[PDB]
Amino acid sequence: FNESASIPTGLTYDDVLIIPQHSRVTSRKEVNTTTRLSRNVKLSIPIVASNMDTVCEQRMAVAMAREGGIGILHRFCSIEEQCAMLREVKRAQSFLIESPRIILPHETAREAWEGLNWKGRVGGVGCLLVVNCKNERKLLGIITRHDLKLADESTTVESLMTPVDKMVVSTNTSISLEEVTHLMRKGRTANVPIVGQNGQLLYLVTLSDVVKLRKNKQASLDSRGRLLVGAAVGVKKDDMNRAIRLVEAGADVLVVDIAHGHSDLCINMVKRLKGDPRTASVDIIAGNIASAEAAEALIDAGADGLKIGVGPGSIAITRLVAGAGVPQLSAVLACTRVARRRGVPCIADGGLRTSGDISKAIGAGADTVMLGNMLAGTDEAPGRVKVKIIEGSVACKGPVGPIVRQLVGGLRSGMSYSGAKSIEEMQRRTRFVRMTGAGLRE
Amino acid sequence: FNESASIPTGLTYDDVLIIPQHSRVTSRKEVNTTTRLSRNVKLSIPIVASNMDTVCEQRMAVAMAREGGIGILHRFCSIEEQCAMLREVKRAQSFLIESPRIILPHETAREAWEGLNWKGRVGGVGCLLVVNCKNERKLLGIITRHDLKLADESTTVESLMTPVDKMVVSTNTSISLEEVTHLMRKGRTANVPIVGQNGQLLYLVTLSDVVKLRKNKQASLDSRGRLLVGAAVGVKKDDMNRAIRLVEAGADVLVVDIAHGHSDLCINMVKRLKGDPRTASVDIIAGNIASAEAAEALIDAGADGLKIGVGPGSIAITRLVAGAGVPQLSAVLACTRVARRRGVPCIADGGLRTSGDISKAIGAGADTVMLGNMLAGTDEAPGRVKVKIIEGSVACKGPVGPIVRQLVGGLRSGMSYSGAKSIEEMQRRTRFVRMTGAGLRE
Amino acid sequence: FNESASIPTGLTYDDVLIIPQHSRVTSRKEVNTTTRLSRNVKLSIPIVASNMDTVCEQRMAVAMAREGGIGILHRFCSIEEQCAMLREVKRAQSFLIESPRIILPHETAREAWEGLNWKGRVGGVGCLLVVNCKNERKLLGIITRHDLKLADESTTVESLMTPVDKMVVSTNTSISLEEVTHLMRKGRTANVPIVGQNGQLLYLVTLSDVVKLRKNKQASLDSRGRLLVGAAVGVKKDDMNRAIRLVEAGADVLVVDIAHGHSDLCINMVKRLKGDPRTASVDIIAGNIASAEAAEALIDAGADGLKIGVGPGSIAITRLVAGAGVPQLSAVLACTRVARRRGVPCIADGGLRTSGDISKAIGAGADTVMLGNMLAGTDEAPGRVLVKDGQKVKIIRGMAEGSVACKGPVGPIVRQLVGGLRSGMSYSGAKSIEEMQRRTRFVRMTGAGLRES
Amino acid sequence: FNESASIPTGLTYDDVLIIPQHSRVTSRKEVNTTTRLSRNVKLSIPIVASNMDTVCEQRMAVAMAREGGIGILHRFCSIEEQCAMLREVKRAQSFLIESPRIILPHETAREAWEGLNWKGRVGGVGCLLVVNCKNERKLLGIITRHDLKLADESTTVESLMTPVDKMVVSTNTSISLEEVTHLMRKGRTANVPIVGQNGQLLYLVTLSDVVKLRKNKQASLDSRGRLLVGAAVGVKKDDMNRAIRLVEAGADVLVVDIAHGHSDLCINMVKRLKGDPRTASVDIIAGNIASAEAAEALIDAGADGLKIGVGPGSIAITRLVAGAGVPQLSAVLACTRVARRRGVPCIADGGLRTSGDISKAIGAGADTVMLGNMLAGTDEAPGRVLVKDGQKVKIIRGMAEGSVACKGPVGPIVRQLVGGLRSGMSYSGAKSIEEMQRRTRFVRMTGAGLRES
Repeated sequence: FNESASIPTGLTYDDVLIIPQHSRVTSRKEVNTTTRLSRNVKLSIPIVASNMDTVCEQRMAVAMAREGGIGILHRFCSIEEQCAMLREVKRAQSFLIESPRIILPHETAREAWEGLNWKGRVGGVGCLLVVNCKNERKLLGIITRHDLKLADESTTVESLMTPVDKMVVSTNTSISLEEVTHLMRKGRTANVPIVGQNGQLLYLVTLSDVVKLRKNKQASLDSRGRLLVGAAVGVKKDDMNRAIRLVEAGADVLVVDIAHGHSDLCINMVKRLKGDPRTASVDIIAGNIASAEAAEALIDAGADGLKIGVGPGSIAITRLVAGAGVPQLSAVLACTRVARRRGVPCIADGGLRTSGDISKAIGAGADTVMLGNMLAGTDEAPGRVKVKIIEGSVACKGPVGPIVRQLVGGLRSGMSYSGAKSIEEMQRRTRFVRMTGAGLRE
Repeated sequence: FNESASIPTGLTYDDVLIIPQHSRVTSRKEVNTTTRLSRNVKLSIPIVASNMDTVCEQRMAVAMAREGGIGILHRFCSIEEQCAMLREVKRAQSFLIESPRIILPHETAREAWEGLNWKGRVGGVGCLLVVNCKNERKLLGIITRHDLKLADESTTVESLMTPVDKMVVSTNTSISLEEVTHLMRKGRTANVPIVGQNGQLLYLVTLSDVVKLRKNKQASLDSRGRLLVGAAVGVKKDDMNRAIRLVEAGADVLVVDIAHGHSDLCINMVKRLKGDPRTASVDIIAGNIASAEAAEALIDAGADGLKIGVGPGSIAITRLVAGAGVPQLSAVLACTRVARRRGVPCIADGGLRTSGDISKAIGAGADTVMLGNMLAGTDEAPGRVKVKIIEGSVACKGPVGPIVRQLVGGLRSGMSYSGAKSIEEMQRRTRFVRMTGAGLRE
Repeated sequence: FNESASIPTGLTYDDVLIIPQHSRVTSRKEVNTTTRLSRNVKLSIPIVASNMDTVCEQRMAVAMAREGGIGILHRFCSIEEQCAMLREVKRAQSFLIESPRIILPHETAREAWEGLNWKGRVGGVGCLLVVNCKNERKLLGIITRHDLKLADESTTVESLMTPVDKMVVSTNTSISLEEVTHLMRKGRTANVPIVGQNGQLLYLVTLSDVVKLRKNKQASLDSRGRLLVGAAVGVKKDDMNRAIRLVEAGADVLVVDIAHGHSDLCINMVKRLKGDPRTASVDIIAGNIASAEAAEALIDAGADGLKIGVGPGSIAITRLVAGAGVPQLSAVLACTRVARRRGVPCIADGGLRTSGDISKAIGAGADTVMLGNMLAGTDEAPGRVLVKDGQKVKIIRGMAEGSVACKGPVGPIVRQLVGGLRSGMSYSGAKSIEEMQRRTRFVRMTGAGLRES
Repeated sequence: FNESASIPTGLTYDDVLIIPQHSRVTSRKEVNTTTRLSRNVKLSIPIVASNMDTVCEQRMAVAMAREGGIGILHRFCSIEEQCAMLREVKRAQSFLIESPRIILPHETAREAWEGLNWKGRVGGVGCLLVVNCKNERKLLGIITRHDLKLADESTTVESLMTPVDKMVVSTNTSISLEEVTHLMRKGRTANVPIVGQNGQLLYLVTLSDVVKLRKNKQASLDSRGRLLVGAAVGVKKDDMNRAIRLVEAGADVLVVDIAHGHSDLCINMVKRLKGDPRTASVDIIAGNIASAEAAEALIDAGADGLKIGVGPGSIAITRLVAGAGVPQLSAVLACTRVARRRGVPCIADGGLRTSGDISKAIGAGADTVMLGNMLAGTDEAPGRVLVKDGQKVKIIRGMAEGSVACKGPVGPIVRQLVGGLRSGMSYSGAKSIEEMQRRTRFVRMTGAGLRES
């Protein structure tokens, strides 16, 4: 039986462990996790939310950008709708509020407390702006939840409100975040409305937003201050149309995502996207591939990022229907040896379950990971809501935020076992060891 | 422990995956799946229905021939009965209908609707031929289901019927399919009865059959236009008698099927079958074998097709009772290296569960696959009927048709991962990679 | 402990069986099941589709009236929604199809299979009328699934169609069912389009609709030949609005439906509706009640039918939350004694689980039964069909959300229940619904005797 | 077999339903539920927190009196423990906070988030008063969670605080709720500290406490504005000690609580307490009973309320160990006939599982119901909360140990039960608790009829 032993043994994440190396690290938080998503796109955490229609739309995209990562919006929708999602991601970081909740001076405390829990936002609005007329919108005062805790249901909103003269107002529609933070701190207030010279209520700035924006400090932003976001396209005819309309809406990178990335359809597409001037303005990521040969071919075809993995995913029907694939650790080992030498970063899409699995991916040479099942069912994932249902039905996992922080925590910890202080070090310094059948079960 | 490491490691389908290779394919349907069942028997799809008494009798045999494959009728029955099955398979493609459902002009609409759902065919008959007398059978008219939807239960069939003069009739018992299709199209009708010069109702041709015959266009046919079909025989004394009576009935190939194909009983039999002139008119397939040595021996013994697999089947009691066998991927790898060089095609009988498993078999060198559990319980498999019971009891799987189409779809897709555009390419171009324990469980 | 000995014992359907009596019935369908829903509404079968939002909307009320009973549209919905529902019902016996599936001469046989199987109706359409322009709409021909069975996907429609000169046509937008039946026979065709003096496509009449209206000969109809359907209101100031518009929508009866009908709220609602001309034109059914006294009270208020049952509803939660009710069989025995002496029909609402339960309800005095649980989850019941684990279910979003198991179509179910009931009448020696009411005799079971069934 | 035919049949809550009667009620909250716990104690809602060690201690008795009923502190504890509990209850309506969370000018914003979220109370505190020394305690300012939202962890408190000259202050340690309400309005602040003539921090009053006392307008109060709470004793020589100290602790009623109250032990206990001035100053509730005779016996002994139920308690094991009891509904029907003819209220203790059960109990004659099982495992019930398998439970160590399933907060539960009961009153045609008692009519169910609910 000769032919039956030429066949190499491929390894997946669960086949190996990170051998512990000497660590000079002397600080729980001194490891740096900055990486590169593609050739000209750095990320502060190396986590990418997957372009699966059960994972990443606007909410997911915004959340991960803010945690310092990024999501790639799926393509299983219209072109218009995909850019609809995209255009919303770019507005997400605005601390200005058009159309804030208004109220008239002669309504009662019962109505004030009605409008404070309007079905518009979760938790309600934090205040109401007291205006003279719902079409004029001249600022007369402000009313918070506090101002109503001691008044009768049928009491004049005009009496409880803080009057506009006693308010901190601003007439500068292009006001900084630094300056509005100053006005909030200087006036011991949490609401700075923005008024025209006339007196009109143009915008509202509230301290919730100012706090949430000073918080997410590792956030991955573009040049114009908006949140980074990627979009996924196919290889068909109408897919070049989709790719133009997506860079219009504001895509920062485009990901071409076919099942078999080592194809002519993909190579041709990458060459196309990097060729036309309407789309070469953003980095072009290609996948999925699993061989070293595939890697050279796609970098050659002009690609700025590779996505690694032909069939290892939570929904890799590929191996049951086609019987194709590569165990994902080998696929990363083989594909990063090529793409590293050509300065091309790689996403390790597929097959990740633990944070420890993420250290394994990075140490095998990956620059980022694409997360699948691990994010489906989180608040910001799509699907009605304890369980979430989009067809599909996954249990609720909570907010994406603290799930990715513990995830980065694990990698940070995994890096320390490799004695690495940076993502590049993690890639170069990690040495693996295989386990057997009985080896995983402990 | 020296002797305990000379022993080679054998691989089964679930041990390996198809590594993805560059695919120049630029069309979802451009891969060709034609193959060869034996030396002088081509098939359009490489799927063979197994000679198990729970899988392939006349219904199964006809279905798979029509999908462009073939079944091999089992031998666990009489000789007469086996050719009974066979003689029926060869009549299956006739678009002529002897003894069509007749009715007399003076019966009522209630009786007309009775005879339309006679317990003879599923869904009923599509029409009734109105004749003057049940022994004479002179054509007076035709009555469809439509003609009765507006008539009272006790109404004259003679009034509702379309009269024979207003019908499209033909007097040509040897009429083409092309010509009868023309008469149906030219007369906007779906029934063309065939009458003697006298006036008698000899045959009926109906559009259901004409449609179903223009549909199954990849159908595997013999020279005389009948559907291909194979038969299985043993190696005993009465088995040579069975083999003569089977080529009489119309067998296109004979399969000798012993548990241990690498025997003298089999070699002797193959030599016998290829020797006698009553049986050398059809190709002779031999099995089952699992070693390269076995392959040479049986081609030498005059065989035109090899069946690969000593004990990997869904009911391979072989390994528990005798402890013999070979992991089926190695068995195919080793046995096709020999039989390819001698232009002899191989069936990869045993152990297939997914379509992906089928790509694996083809890529390991097989020319066709023999399907077992995957077809038991389909409509056209034997056994009363939700579950089917023949003793045995399997759940109902539906119609064989759409199960084999998705199956060929998977192989077609599996081929694309190998970068193959034809069965030969799939065999030559596929390169495998092994998975470990943890490697299959993702 | 005497205070506890003067509490009477109420009985429910599982406490009794019908004592068999001498049956002079031979022909198992010389048994009449017609009855009255209210004073001025007769039904062919005594089944009613309960006004629950998991049971009766457009499609259930249609099915139920075609089978010979009636459905009561629920009110857990806006007024506009309840009247829209009622309006769909009131036009489902029309055999004139407005705007039927068109197609133009130069499209392909591929473009035609696409048009025929598109789910315009549940299943699809059976022909496409061939016009020259989707606006002018002059009729040139007709194409049916059969014209396509022998052409490549690339063949034009003009190629395979039957031209208009060889179809049967009419210009009488007011054509009688007879008349069109006639043209379909005489011309041996299944489609008669109705065209304008010009030649434009105005309407299409298909054989299938003609064959429906010729079948369901038991269908519950109003004077204009439309399906009977009721609608439900409550007892708030706005339910008067709701009623008014439901009548203008064409409701045939209103059912005032509160969980405690023996109340001034309920009475005053019934008196309102009777005293307004915009609603007094239709029968007023009031409930729910469960004493003789309540019956007498709502009949005095004006009610044209009573709905019986405080408590026994399947997904009724009255018993647990409030601890109030009356076992249903006792309830029906008490109220209908009152209601028969004044000519007011009763609906026995709640707790029915088998046709034998329906037998017991009618035997105990009732004219009609309301079925919620037994009908929910059918084809024609509301809620979307979704597959899980090789089994089908229905999901009904927004309620008074949950998943009931798919029961198939309601027509066969309703026809067994009527058969079951006809069978039970034969045990009572009853050739009519009224006979069932007067003749039935009950015997009580202990818990043991229930296990024996 | 005659000896077995003269045994009467007692009924329990599942044997009956309330027969609906004519309801003249329109406004679903023109239904009064106030009632009497004993001769000289009225409650707004007829619910009582049973004196079981898995149900009523400090936090349950507070919640129950704020909701408008009362809790009975259990005695499975030392005397000191029972009086400590009662004392915590008697001071939970005080809006003066003694020793509130301090902090000194030179600490960090990190040192302040630490102080605000520390679980002084369940949730934390809302401000930290800024004093210069943890001993002298002169007030300099106030810091709230909002003052911190825009400063690095390393910023001083003096930096972000509001200085005392810009706060609203008072020096009246006797300030009225009105007065402080007034300063909170007029100064648009949520905190009014009370300081000394010097400037030391004496007390702090927060808006939240002011908003509580302005809400719970139904709270059960004593003459000094404190929550009503009862406490339980037994019938041993030392229970006299226990009672004496429980009264000096401020108990509002005592509940003598043995499993067989129709006994000289029980009677003699009731007579004792009435004849000692150190305890006769509060109402004496005696139980448990279950016959008319026992009622008459304890009323004669002096009892100001009776507790009904020998047996039906959830974790009562009387029936199995002793084989004694009376079905609860029969028990209540028997005793309250006696008790109404003498002006003594009754508590129906034991066996309640739904609001409809509460409806049946009041309808059968009772003035108040005791709930053990239904309240155990709530937020305010005793026992520690621990998580297992994605579900929360409570563990109550040392008993009369086990794990009950977390039910949430008791206020919503108590408010449904009252709603449920109000609903049941509407079936009885009852606009008051007494009306419920006089008007309710029962009907019996067989086992079958119970399944139908």
